[PDB]
Amino acid sequence: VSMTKTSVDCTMYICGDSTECSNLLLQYGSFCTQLKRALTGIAVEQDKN
Amino acid sequence: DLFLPFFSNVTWFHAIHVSGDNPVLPFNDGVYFASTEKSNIIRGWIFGTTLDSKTQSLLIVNNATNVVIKVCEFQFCNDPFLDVYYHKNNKSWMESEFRVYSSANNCTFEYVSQPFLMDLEGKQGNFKNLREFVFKNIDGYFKIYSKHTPINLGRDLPQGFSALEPLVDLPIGINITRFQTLLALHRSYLGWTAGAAAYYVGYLQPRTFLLKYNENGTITDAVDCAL
Amino acid sequence: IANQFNSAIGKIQDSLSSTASALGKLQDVVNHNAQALNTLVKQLSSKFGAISSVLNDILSRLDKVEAEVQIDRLITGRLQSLQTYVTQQLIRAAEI
Amino acid sequence: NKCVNFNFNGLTGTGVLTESNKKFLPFQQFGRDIADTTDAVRDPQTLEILDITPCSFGGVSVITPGTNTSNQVAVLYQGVNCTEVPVAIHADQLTPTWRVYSTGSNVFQTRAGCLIGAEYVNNSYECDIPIGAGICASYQTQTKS
Amino acid sequence: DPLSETKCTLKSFTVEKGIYQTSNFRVQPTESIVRFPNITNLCPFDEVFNATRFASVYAWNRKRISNCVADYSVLYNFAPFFAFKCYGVSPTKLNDLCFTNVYADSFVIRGNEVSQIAPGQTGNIADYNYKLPDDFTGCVIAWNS
Amino acid sequence: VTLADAGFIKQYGDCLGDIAARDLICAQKFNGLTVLPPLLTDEMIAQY
Ligand SMILES: *[C@@H]1O[C@H](CO)[C@@H](O[C@@H]2O[C@H](CO)[C@@H](O[C@H]3O[C@H](CO)[C@@H](O)[C@H](O)[C@@H]3O)[C@H](O)[C@H]2NC(C)=O)[C@H](O)[C@H]1NC(C)=O
Ligand SMILES: *[C@@H]1O[C@H](CO)[C@@H](O[C@@H]2O[C@H](CO)[C@@H](O[C@H]3O[C@H](CO)[C@@H](O)[C@H](O)[C@@H]3O)[C@H](O)[C@H]2NC(C)=O)[C@H](O)[C@H]1NC(C)=O
Ligand SMILES: *[C@@H]1O[C@H](CO)[C@@H](O[C@@H]2O[C@H](CO)[C@@H](O[C@H]3O[C@H](CO)[C@@H](O)[C@H](O)[C@@H]3O)[C@H](O)[C@H]2NC(C)=O)[C@H](O)[C@H]1NC(C)=O
Ligand SMILES: *[C@@H]1O[C@H](CO)[C@@H](O[C@@H]2O[C@H](CO)[C@@H](O)[C@H](O)[C@H]2NC(C)=O)[C@H](O)[C@H]1NC(C)=O
Ligand SMILES: *[C@@H]1O[C@H](CO)[C@@H](O[C@@H]2O[C@H](CO)[C@@H](O)[C@H](O)[C@H]2NC(C)=O)[C@H](O)[C@H]1NC(C)=O
Ligand SMILES: *[C@@H]1O[C@H](CO)[C@@H](O)[C@H](O)[C@H]1NC(C)=O
Ligand SMILES: *[C@@H]1O[C@H](CO)[C@@H](O)[C@H](O)[C@H]1NC(C)=O
Ligand SMILES: *[C@@H]1O[C@H](CO)[C@@H](O)[C@H](O)[C@H]1NC(C)=O
Ligand SMILES: *[C@@H]1O[C@H](CO)[C@@H](O)[C@H](O)[C@H]1NC(C)=O
Ligand SMILES: *[C@@H]1O[C@H](CO)[C@@H](O)[C@H](O)[C@H]1NC(C)=O
Repeated sequence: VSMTKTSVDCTMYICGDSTECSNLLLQYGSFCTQLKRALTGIAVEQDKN
Repeated sequence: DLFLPFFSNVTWFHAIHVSGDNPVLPFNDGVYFASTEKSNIIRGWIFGTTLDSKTQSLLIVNNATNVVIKVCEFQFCNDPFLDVYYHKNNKSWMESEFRVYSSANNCTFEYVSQPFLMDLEGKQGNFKNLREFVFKNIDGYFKIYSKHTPINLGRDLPQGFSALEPLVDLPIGINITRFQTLLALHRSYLGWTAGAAAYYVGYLQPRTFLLKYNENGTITDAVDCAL
Repeated sequence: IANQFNSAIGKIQDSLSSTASALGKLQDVVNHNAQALNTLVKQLSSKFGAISSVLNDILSRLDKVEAEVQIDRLITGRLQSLQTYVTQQLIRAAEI
Repeated sequence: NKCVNFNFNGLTGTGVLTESNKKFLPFQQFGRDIADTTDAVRDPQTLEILDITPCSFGGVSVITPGTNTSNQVAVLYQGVNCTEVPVAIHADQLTPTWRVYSTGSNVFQTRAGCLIGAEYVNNSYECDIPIGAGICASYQTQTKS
Repeated sequence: DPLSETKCTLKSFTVEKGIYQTSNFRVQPTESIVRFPNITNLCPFDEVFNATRFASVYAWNRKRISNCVADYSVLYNFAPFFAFKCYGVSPTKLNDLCFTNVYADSFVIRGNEVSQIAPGQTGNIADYNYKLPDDFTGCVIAWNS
Repeated sequence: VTLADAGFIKQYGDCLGDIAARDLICAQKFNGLTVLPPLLTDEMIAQY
């Protein structure tokens, strides 16, 4: 009926709290927000199901 | 990395001096070497490309305490071995002459180190003990790993598990192609004195293994992925 | 009819008490969501052509112009690892 | 037991250091995890093995009625025990600069996380905003007395 | 405040009723800790650069550096050096950083052939005298002598 | 059916020390991967 909800800190997964990695990651724009949104979409659906 | 393949065909050598034949071994990729001999009759090794002073070569000699390692244009003898005997002028036991080589020419590297791999704590009544070594030569660096384990008298090289810890490392900076091992013959003056020396050799190969670390962080099992 | 039903419910308890894998359709969902996160955390070890996968090694050993071409490989590969995980989870979520 | 930047033999990083239960073999300097990152180290001055654990962290979620309905909000520290929010007080530096929620007085432990700025009430209602683990939150007048 | 954090997370000046995931909190490092081995003598490598004569390149001389403080700056201030070319490290980091085994390979070269000391090159020095790996970690230093 | 996490509180005392050597959930959590709890508890589903 459902599966485990998951949330990801995109920033912490890609960059291990490096600030210069985080400043490079901003060159890629909205992809981290798209991932977060998509996972939030999946997670909210498990309760709906 | 570079391992002894599982269930692989190892050579088992018996050597004996017989009181009143032993051609040089190849050394390709690296060597697993193992022995179970009592009374320290097996000591050390030669490794080299030519062994006759035309090019540099490696010598390792153990004795009753500490090791010497030397890298040199040695002219080795066709039978290199170590003698230790009672010298009456010193009233004690030591080596007479370095009958492993006819000459040592201009050597390039000289090294000395801790004894390693003694017999059991206070010895025991012929319950046995296996000593195991790995010798590897990569990027001009010569790496030594070893272990020993007590073994009950089923048979030597028993089924079970134990991994070799690294023990010594040295950048000999030379080609290796062949090798030999030094016996300690007892040579009791009243002349010579016979003794046997059993040892196993098994060359390693470039291989992938899956290693099972237990919660203590020791390799308690492995799979040879090409067996 | 009651005795047949009462014995048929009895066989459900016996079947669920004896057999290992009858709930495989639910355990497979747990196993796939666990395998996917273990896979995603494995891809942190991957170098993607950088000198190390460990971000702190690069920042211990390089300076702020040649470090960046290492860090950018790791960003590129890790961002692809998340885009793969999230696509696989969006596809799984449609099956669920 | 405190969050620090560390450097062991050039191995820079950030974490809390702790007495490990790990029996390193004498030839080993570093111990490592499934993500290929160092999680234990042998101190080079006194030969003891330290666990490294990353300094405490978590997701944050903000619970709001409509902005046209109110400007007041509640904050969920997701996956956090509320006894660790007394460590998340801005006495040392934290990522969220808005310390004011940390004033508490109405702090509540949900199994989803520590929930702050929302008062827990016994009388159940339909789920308005879902917090998780059976808890929901709503904006309304509470005047039972 | 946490409402303003949602407004920037949503890029909207009005936020409708809901629960919104925002920037993850982290406890920051309280202080900086360094642990190197408490060995004290300055490295003997100055005695190689100041030698009466260097090795010939067909027999290039390799020296172990061990158990010592590698303060490279006072060495770079002992003699003018024409090159520095570090490959696996940046020269600025060499103070903050520790080493497992350090070997100086030392010899004399015509200025033309210094071009072949770079990793993976080809030419008489690199082909037959002295081949460092195409992936070696270290620095090449040279000066007209 | 035996679960790998259910999204409930880990008090950080759970995560440090020995458990990170034996439970993968910690490696996951220390890399920003979080299992969230369901809105209805198993008691709340048993009621329905
Ligand atoms: C095992 O064999 C080793 C040699 O293969 C041997 O090492 C040698 O030990 C002696 C005594 O310590 C040293 O002799 C020198 O001692 C001082 C040095 O200042 C001088 O008074 C002497 O005249 C002499 O030069 C040797 O130098 C040393 N050889 C090496 C290569 O270091 C071990 O002692 C042997 N072990 C046992 C238990 O006998
Ligand atoms: C990993 O290393 C551990 C430490 O050496 C080891 O734990 C030790 O295990 C032995 C054998 O079970 C215990 O020996 C005692 O066992 C019982 C009492 O618990 C008695 O009947 C015995 O006579 C004996 O006193 C040690 O006490 C125990 N040590 C500790 C600190 O727990 C683990 O077993 C090792 N891991 C593996 C996989 O074996
Ligand atoms: C329709 O199917 C029924 C089975 O689902 C069947 O009921 C079974 O009938 C037999 C007897 O014919 C019973 O067997 C027992 O009978 C007595 C004890 O009561 C003993 O002498 C026997 O050794 C044996 O224990 C079954 O217990 C009974 N099963 C159930 C669930 O009641 C009907 O007889 C069938 N009817 C027709 C018309 O075919
Ligand atoms: C070790 O062996 C011999 C003898 O010491 C050395 O050969 C001599 O080398 C010098 C210097 O190049 C020449 O002047 C002689 O003419 C050489 N003698 C012969 C007979 O050829 C050899 O160079 C030494 N090697 C090392 C590494 O020291
Ligand atoms: C939040 O963390 C604290 C510890 O910081 C937990 O308190 C412990 O709880 C157990 C069980 O009741 C007691 O045996 C301990 O003595 C308590 N320790 C302290 C220092 O008070 C608390 O239970 C945790 N809460 C949740 C919801 O997990
Ligand atoms: C090992 O190889 C030799 C040939 O080199 C062969 O005579 C011997 O029987 C082999 N033994 C096994 C167990 O394969
Ligand atoms: C620091 O150096 C001194 C002098 O050699 C030594 O006694 C001490 O043991 C060293 N410190 C530690 C923690 O070992
Ligand atoms: C906000 O609430 C008021 C009533 O308080 C309502 O009239 C208005 O239409 C609402 N606006 C929005 C954007 O929800
Ligand atoms: C809920 O009711 C109990 C008495 O049944 C009371 O002790 C408790 O204080 C109430 N909860 C709150 C949040 O006050
Ligand atoms: C080089 O070493 C000698 C001692 O052998 C010393 O006198 C000299 O001062 C050193 N060179 C410099 C530039 O200090």
